[PDB]
Amino acid sequence: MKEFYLTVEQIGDSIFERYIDSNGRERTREVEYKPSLFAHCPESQATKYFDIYGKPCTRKLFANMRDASQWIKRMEDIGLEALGMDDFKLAYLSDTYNYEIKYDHTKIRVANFDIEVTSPDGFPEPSQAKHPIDAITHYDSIDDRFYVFDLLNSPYGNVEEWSIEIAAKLQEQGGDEVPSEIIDKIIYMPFDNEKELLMEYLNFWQQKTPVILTGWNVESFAIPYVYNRIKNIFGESTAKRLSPHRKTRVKVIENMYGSREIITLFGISVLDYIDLYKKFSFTNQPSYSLDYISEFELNVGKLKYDGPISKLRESNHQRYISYNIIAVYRVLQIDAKRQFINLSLDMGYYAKIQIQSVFSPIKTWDAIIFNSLKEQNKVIPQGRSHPVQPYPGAFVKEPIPNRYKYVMSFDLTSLYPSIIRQVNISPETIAGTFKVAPLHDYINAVAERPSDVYSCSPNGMMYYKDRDGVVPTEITKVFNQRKEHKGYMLAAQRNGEIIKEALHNPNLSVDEPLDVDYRFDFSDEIKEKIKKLSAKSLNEMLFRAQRTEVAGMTAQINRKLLINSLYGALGNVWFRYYDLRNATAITTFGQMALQWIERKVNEYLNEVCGTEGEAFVLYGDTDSIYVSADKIIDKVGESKFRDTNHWVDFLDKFARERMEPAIDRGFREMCEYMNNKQHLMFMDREAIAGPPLGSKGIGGFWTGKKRYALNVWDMEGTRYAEPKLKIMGLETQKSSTPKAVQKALKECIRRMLQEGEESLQEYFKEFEKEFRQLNYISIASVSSANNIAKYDVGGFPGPKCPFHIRGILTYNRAIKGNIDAPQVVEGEKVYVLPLREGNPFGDKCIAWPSGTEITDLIKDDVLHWMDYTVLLEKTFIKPLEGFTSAAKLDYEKKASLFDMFDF
DNA sequence: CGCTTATGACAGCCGCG
DNA sequence: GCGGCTGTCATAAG
Ligand SMILES: O=[N+]([O-])c1ccc2c(ccn2[C@H]2C[C@H](O)[C@@H](COP(=O)(O)OP(=O)(O)OP(=O)(O)O)O2)c1
Ligand SMILES: [Mg+2]
Repeated sequence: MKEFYLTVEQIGDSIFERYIDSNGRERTREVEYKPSLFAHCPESQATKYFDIYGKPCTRKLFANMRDASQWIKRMEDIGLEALGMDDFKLAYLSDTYNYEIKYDHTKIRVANFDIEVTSPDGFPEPSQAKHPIDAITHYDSIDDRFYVFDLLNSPYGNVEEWSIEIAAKLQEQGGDEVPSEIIDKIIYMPFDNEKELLMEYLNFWQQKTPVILTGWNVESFAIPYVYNRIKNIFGESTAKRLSPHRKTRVKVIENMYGSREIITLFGISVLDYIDLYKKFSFTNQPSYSLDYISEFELNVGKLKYDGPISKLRESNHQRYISYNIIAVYRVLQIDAKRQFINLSLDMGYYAKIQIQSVFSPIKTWDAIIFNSLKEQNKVIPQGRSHPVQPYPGAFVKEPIPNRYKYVMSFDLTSLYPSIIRQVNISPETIAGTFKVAPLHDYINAVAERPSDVYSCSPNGMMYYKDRDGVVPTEITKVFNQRKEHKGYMLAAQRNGEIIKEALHNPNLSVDEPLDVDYRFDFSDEIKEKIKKLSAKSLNEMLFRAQRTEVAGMTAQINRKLLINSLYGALGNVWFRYYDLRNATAITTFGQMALQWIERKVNEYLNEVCGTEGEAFVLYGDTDSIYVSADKIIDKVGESKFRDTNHWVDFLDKFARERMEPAIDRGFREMCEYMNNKQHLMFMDREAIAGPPLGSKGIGGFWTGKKRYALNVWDMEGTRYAEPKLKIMGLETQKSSTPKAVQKALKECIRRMLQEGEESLQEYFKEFEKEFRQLNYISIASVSSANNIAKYDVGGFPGPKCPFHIRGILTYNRAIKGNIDAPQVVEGEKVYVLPLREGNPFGDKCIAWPSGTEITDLIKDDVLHWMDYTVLLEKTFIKPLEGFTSAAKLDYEKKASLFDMFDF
């Protein structure tokens, strides 16, 4: 196999690398790296090296990296450009591995761990680490074993060993329900003193040193605490044994209240799963506790225990240890579904960066671009400093608030990257400028053609057509990858819908799930072989089909992020290729393209229809058009379709067979007009929306910008057995809405779109008749706790103090004194509830840490003073009234004046 | 060491016989 | 003591 790296670091004058060798063994190196930077030199000098603008450079070899950095600052102390790759880690990798990296994951040691700390006086701060570590579970990627480190004796009590035979039993038999799949993979190790325990962990750590270190919340807790606990007991020197090269950096990002520690272990790449999730899940959550994410992702109930967590070790040591084991396991199960560690590995090696740099789009692209240039012997510019400056972005159409019965939508495929490609926008391909007309002229085809020789954006920039730019080229690679994985995702989605209507009646039979790849459309044979399978066999395939969709979704949506992030970096001041002439060339172009095709669509439909001046496009956001399909149905008359599924097929045909050909013509005209390299504006048909036939439902509605709802029958080719609701921007999609109100409002919209006026009023009445009965958590709002300190003012609301922050302050007053009570942490999410006049807390609202239940200290008082009437009014009634007004419905029953002749 | 556009819940202030 | 507006903040749609 080819050689590949693990972790690279720079410690002084040397580079420390871990890597896999010729055969597959892990090694280490200390390379006194001699780097090469560049300087501009006279044209008269013959050379091999040129920068991106063509101007000639001379290479400078350095004795060491320390002299190399000295030279750079000396070059700016004088005012001359210091060219080349200033991050020597990246250059060193580029030198050593001057080829495309293939890697074997079975060789990479990925470690998942979690620790436990008993603490009778509140949450144990990693800074101090004053309380003892009584348990650690440590999963090893290569051994495939769960290493358990128990502690039997502690100043907070002494306990007998943990039983593997009891942990395996169901919780209904008084066991723990540690899953069977791992019962044979646990390695148990009891310890009689903490020193003995921690001492063993490090020797263990030494023989099995993690390359990739993951786990739940390990950056903020586990790592700092095992580092600091060891520090307090064995001294700072012994702690450094956590780092393969014995170097660690400590970062005290101390809050306005308490301390906060971030340790950096050199030679290890830490990827906290909480961070991976936040970056790659594309889901804003009300809580980020492991129990919450597990329930959400896996449908597995919480790890139940009696009494306070602090005394769980004392009360029930068996459960304690078992729950530590399961906690590590859940992260593994989530990852098995989300593929975030795999995703991180692909990107990190593709760009030749430190794996933990996957979180930075600026770094990832800087490297990709850097390497791409290096192979053509090109020299990269110096990273200048720039002042932060707002610049114009996309165009969003102002829609007339209303209902819309039949709607059809179209969306441009990676609009911003395609603009980059079409127009050939790159730092070194800048040709010149032209004098700009008002954008409407360009939209209306009125303005004079900008150039007949270069590639033009309506912001006044010109580009060469003759060559290829690094940006357009490198962006096309990741885009093609994204296009691939989107095809599988859409396939398994289409596949799933075939399995989903196939359990409208499964055969009573005993068989086995078919052996197929869900990444592809089922062939006519297997399509026919499906409905011949059983419920138990279909529920298995359905689940697998969705597993592959989930995994394909991950792969696609994140490649889409990275390519949109290249445009983003162009508009970021720390990016080497920061250039607002390029950033605005993109957005201005998009503003034009969207409005151009709006005009053009309104034309082809006026003609095809017969009428004149009709606005068919009701809405648009950035690169999307929403088309009023009503008048196109009128031509065929309302009643001429046997069932719902007929007007969907018809419209899908009218779109693909008629509209898209018209669109494709409309854009190449724009292409000619802007004289671009290659026509790359393709509109993919998205949604088909409307009510069921013979139903009083309304189909869809808009309330404003970014806020609308639609009843969708086909999304991007995928035909649904059951119609799904496309809901955007409304409260049902916000993580700040209470969970019960999310569901209730989703039901109101479904009854509005699919069934009609009457159906709505029925659900409204019953819900508010039952609202008082719901679990308080399910009807609490959610907000994030930012800048608590700013409005603190002795524990009372200061000037301009936000509502949720107010709730936080009133919470802190009530719990003051009792140090065991859960503290509210800066930056984290909180539950918020309104309070009734003259309550014991002496303020109008309370807030506590989210994902949790409130402490028995105040729990009953607050539950007892909850303001159900305000809660229902603001979280539920106002939003509904919002939807209703736009839909022009009632949800109630107004002054009938029929009231008199009732009965 | 590292994107803009937009809505809504609130605070605060202002006019209002 | 309520609506209109501006600004801060949380959070969505791209
Ligand atoms: O820096 N960012 O993080 C960033 C920058 C720009 C971004 C986005 C998210 C969207 N855009 C811009 C650039 C996109 O091309 C355009 C429209 O987005 P979209 O949701 O329609 O998806 P596309 O990127 O067009 O691709 P798709 O339509 O095939 O999904 O809106 C994110
Ligand atoms: Mg798009």
